[PDB]
Amino acid sequence: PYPPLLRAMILAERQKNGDTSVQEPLLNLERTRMRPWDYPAKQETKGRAKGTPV
Amino acid sequence: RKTRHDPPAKSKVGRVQTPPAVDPAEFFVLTERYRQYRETVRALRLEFTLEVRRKLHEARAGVLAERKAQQAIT
Amino acid sequence: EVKKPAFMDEEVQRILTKITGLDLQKTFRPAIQPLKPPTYKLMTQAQLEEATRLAVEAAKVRLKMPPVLEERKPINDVLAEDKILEGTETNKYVFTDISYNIPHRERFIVVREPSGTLRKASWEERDRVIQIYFPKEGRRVLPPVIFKDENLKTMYSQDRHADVLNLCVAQFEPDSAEYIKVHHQTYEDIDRHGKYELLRSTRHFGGMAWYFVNKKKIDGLLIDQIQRDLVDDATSLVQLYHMLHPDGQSAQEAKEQAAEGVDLIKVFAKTEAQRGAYIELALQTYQEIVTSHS
Amino acid sequence: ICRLIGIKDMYARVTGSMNMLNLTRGLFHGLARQETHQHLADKKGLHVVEFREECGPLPIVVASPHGALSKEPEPEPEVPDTKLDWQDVKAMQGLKRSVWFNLKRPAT
Amino acid sequence: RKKVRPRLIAELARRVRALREQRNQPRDSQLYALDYETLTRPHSGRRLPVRAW
Amino acid sequence: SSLPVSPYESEPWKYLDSEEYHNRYGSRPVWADYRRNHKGGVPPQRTRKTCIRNNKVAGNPCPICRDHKLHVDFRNVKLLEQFVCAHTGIIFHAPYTGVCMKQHKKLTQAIQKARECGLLSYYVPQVEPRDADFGTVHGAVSVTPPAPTLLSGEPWYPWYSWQQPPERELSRLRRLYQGNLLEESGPPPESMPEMPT
Amino acid sequence: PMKGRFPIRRTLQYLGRGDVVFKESVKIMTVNYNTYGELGEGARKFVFFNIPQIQYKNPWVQIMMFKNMTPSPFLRFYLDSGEQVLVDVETKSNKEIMEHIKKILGKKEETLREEELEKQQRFHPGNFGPRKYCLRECMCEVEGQVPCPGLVPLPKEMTGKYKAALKAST
Amino acid sequence: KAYHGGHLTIRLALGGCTNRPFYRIVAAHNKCPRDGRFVEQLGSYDPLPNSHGEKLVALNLDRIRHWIGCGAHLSKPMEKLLGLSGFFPLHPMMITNAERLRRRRAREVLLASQKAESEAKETEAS
RNA sequence: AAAGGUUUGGUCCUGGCCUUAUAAUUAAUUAGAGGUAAAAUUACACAUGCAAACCUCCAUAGACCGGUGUAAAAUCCCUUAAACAUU
Ligand code: FES
Ligand SMILES: [K+]
Ligand SMILES: [K+]
Ligand SMILES: [Mg+2]
Ligand SMILES: [Mg+2]
Ligand SMILES: [Mg+2]
Ligand SMILES: [Mg+2]
Ligand SMILES: [Zn+2]
Repeated sequence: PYPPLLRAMILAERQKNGDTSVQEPLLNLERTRMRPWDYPAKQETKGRAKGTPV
Repeated sequence: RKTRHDPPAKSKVGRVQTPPAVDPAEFFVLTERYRQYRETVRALRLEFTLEVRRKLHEARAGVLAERKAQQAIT
Repeated sequence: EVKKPAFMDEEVQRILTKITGLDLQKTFRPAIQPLKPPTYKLMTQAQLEEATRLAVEAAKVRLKMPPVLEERKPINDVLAEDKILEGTETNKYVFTDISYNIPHRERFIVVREPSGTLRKASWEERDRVIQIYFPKEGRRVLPPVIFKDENLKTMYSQDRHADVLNLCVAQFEPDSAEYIKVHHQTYEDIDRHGKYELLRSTRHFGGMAWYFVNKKKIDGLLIDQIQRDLVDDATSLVQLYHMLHPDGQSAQEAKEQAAEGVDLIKVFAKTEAQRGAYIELALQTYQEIVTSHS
Repeated sequence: ICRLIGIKDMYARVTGSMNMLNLTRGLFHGLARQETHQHLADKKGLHVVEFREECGPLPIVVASPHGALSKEPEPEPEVPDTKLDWQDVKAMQGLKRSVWFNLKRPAT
Repeated sequence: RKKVRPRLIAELARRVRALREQRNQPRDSQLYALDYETLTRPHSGRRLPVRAW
Repeated sequence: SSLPVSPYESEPWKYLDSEEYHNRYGSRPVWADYRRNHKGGVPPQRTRKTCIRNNKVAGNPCPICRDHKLHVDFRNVKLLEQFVCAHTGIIFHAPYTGVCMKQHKKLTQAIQKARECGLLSYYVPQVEPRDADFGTVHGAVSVTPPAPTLLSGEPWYPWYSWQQPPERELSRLRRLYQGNLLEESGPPPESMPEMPT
Repeated sequence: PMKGRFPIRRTLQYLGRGDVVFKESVKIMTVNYNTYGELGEGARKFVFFNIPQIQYKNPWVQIMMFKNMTPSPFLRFYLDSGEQVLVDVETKSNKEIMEHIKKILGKKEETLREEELEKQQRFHPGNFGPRKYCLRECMCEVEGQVPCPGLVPLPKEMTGKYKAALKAST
Repeated sequence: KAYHGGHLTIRLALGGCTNRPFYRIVAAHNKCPRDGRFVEQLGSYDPLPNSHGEKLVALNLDRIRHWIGCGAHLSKPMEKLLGLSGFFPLHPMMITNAERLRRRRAREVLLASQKAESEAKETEAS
């Protein structure tokens, strides 16, 4: 579902625009699914430490 | 705030990390809440990204945009 | 079903505008405000009449009547009830969408209560916060104290009814209970003391006559219009009373006798007038004076 | 002098020499040679109308010609050739005024 | 304008410093060497976190 | 230490109608015949802070302070009107009438209070209604269809509630953080426990 | 006395009376007029009275005026496309010249109103900030909200000084 | 200053006086000072209850949606405000913190009952 | 500026200086407390302490915040192009 306020704003726009329906607005999570935090990252684009000794 | 070239304090050399203790039941419940919360917020950020680009194209090359351009030339 | 006439119906606005009248001296009475040195123009009789015509055009827009609406219905809608947040907050949060290009009656103003319920803001809350973020010249965030019954009575003694109503239009919304309460109280005081002249040539006369017609108490306004020799206006008021009450005995009597002009007022006196005996006496006296003198 | 005359509301500025006699002679010379509205209506034959911002667009007739009202409108130039004082205009041009201008003073 | 003048020393310094970096690049054996007694990297003195000990 | 006591303290408006007032002031304002003593031709832009300090009066008492029977009260409208411009309805600044700053602030509050209660008249401009359209059929001011979770009584999102972790996953964390663990917590109370008092 | 003839021409109100706002295409307006003659009188008044108003509303347009180069006065506009609009202003009053150029190359009233509204889109009455940009600096100014501690002292229980003392006492 | 690196963020800028805080919701480059240069003001937050007992939040939901669509990050306090409003889901720590508070009051109530029971033992002793 | 004082034996003109208003700093004399804002001789030299970390190693951050007005007529506004140590 959509957040409570953001769902009400969607249903209000429908009625204002003349669209009459009782369908529940739904968010689609397939396009934006998150990898695990420990997933291997891109080593090629990672930084390397400098060569100045402390 | 210090710069990278500043010398480190001598009262904090002994400093070592003290990692927080972990409650297993609450840590797991919290880890799942962050995963599901961030997926919902990513779905909403994408919808907002599309409304921005839809509005931009309507202004740039919408019906009303095209008519006014030709109306001026005529 | 024959539609009930409305306040904004072109026919009602015509009758209400006529009975209201116009007086360029009252409509454009000098405002007690910071003054500037006047300007002067040399004008012919043609130019002067043109300027008076524009003045009458502006006096029409100045006399535009404010809306007469029914009392709004309380907003009691609960968007959500998130009980996990119960006891985590002590004061209510009020969230207001302040996007510039939204009509104010279509804005979402929600309240997160301490219990966790997310609900829509009430009418009192909606008007207060809209003043805080879209401040309107004339309106105050908190209701003024002049609208208290004792304070209003003071204004009435000073014959400042047009101000009480001009204040009620700057502060309250037309459909609010406070707006209706103040207006119905001002109109009622004008009736009891026969102070109908105070609101003539003002934008508040139409609403006052509307209120009397709907409440079936036009007797006083007719007696006063007749005594001021405004008998064309009195007939138009009886036409408005026969228009909003078609099935009334008076309206059916005028159809039977096809009454017109002064006949309409005589019909009203016999049939539906609360104080018909006086309407005939005042109407008779007007006819006697008109006939005797001319 | 204005109190003796009866004038209650006016602005005046004096420049050049501050000779008291020239100011008294100059004041009475100018105040006694002014044109009333009734005179202006007779000279030009037209109505004299007044427009106050606190009365809106309402035209106020302050003087009407004594004899015959004319029918030729007074010529209204597109750009007047009036001779303007830099002091008067300077204010309306947005130029900062002196620290001494429009100070709070006791009622006169 | 035209009173802004070149900065030869600044240009020379930038280039010269770059050359030293290319030639004196450290190696994985040196950057990631570790002292197991103290669990601290000698090249930089970085002490590893506690959860990795 | 004995300031005079006015007989009109209870009813201040009475003084301005008494014969004593007429003889002293006539039909002119009470500040008409007052002049401030100052060096130079341009006076200071503020008047003296106060004319009365600890029952002592200053050298040239201001119009209000010099007359003790004059009372600055919101009900004493006739006195308050003298300090408001009849033509523009603006309250005069203190240098205009020569009142001290203490009494000027006191007068301004009385004038504003009289206007709020309707005792003192002022010009009310005519303003149009706030909204061009007065419809109340938008969802914002109307009833939104209740969400499915709201009717059943469930939380809006399932993760709002406490879901007991699987037993295997709790052990996986006990191995990962072995040696730095806390007492395991069960399901939280269903409601907020009533605060002990 | 302000110097020069018709000193009203050197007032901001007069300069703001101009109504000819050129379209974005207009880049240059060359004015060819004659200083002596009878059929070029309106052109001379247009240079005297109107050219200042035109430049005031169109600061980026190059107005260059040429004198006694041709038998008749004319206006030639150069557009960004490369088009050249020649106008003949002989025997034409200065007012007629202004109205003609407004019609052919002047923006309409509707277009200008839209730009004015668009210009102010980012000013919000609710926004708080300095007086230069916003109506109210702080929410303390709003009626019903907690007033500024400088103007009105806060209750003791709402002050960090008081709360810190209690924590020490506990 | 001439910043190099960073991203746009929506955060709370602290205003007001001492003991009287007031916030401006703003969109600003993250490296700018808290109360310094910003890009757009997106609302305001008054955290002190007013005469009516209401903490007042103003959200420009049209511009907020615009800047979240362009990559604007959110500060943690702003995510909590968007969650309470209903525009975003409740933040994970808003839920966890409320659970911790429930568990902490449950102990206090139990201790009071035990103390009353201990006091009851004192009553039994008389 | 709504102006005033001041050349002469006197009058008038010209013309400067000064006064009356407003503020900042320092100083003399004087003073109870409370709320608030501000804090400022010097780009002269500095004892001492602190101001940048985080974190299952890698990385990231310490390029910000904060400070001063050194230099330079140095700038403003605008156009074009490309990037970023970014999202
Ligand atoms: S300026 Fe608003 S709290 Fe002080
Ligand atoms: K002098
Ligand atoms: K001192
Ligand atoms: Mg990692
Ligand atoms: Mg000192
Ligand atoms: Mg800084
Ligand atoms: Mg320098
Ligand atoms: Zn006094």
